[PDB]
Amino acid sequence: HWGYGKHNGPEHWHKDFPIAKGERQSPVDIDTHTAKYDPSLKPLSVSYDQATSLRILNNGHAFNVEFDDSQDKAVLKGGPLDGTYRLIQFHFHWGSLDGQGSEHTVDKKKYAAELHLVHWNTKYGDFGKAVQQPDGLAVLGIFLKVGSAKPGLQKVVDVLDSIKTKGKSADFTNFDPRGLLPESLDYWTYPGSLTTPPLLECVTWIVLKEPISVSSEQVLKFRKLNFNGEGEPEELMVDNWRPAQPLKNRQIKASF
Ligand SMILES: NS(=O)(=O)c1cc(C(=O)O)c(NCc2ccco2)cc1Cl
Ligand SMILES: [Zn+2]
Ligand SMILES: [Zn+2]
Repeated sequence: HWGYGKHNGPEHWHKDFPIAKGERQSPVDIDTHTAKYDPSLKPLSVSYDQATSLRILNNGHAFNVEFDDSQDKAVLKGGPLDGTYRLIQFHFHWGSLDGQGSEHTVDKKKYAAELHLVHWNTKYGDFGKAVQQPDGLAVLGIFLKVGSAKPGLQKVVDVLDSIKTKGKSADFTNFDPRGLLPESLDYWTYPGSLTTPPLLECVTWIVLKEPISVSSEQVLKFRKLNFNGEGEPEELMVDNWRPAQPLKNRQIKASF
């Protein structure tokens, strides 16, 4: 029954998922003065032109926009990655106030939200197999700050009213995730983990430097979602972020 409350929040996860205190947990704070430029990183390739969204789901901790990954449509390659990774879903983490909500931080700065585009390494054949490997996933993370609206986000925020509570889903076809990317693909990268249980240490993190801006009204509608299921007392879905974890031996590399 893990979650983000006082009794089931991130300081409790280790009891059911002892890897929470592992050697390569996420998220982390990105200290921009310790991260080193790595000229050996290859150019990053985000190929989302043929992405096919299917559905949007409130899963009790966030909402997933899910993609048909049965073929090689929307893929992420290059940068630190070896091979091809297929997009399977994206989701966000956000706070109750604009001063918090991201998972990664940048010189301890917290953004209002953070977008995660989750991809799995097609050499392992399916997602389930990929999450048994130290290079099975790649997550593209993008910070959200509040300012001007992101037009590319409005189809997402407008469907949220139809998936208010845990377990609800809605059809969500033809959504183009290219509409959520910033201008620059400059990034930081490090090896890490899922930020939610089961916290598997299977992820190459690629965190973009440039945030996207969304409006106060768009993030306010994120905060109207519910953690609870239908007819249950209302628990607003806010602060669904894990705080920064110990970097341990790892090295954060910059692509710029
Ligand atoms: N927050 S996150 O981007 O680290 C993340 C978050 C989630 C999530 O479900 O919140 C998730 N679900 C799929 C899954 C199940 C086991 C391994 O990956 C995958 C990822 Cl990578
Ligand atoms: Zn959940
Ligand atoms: Zn996430």
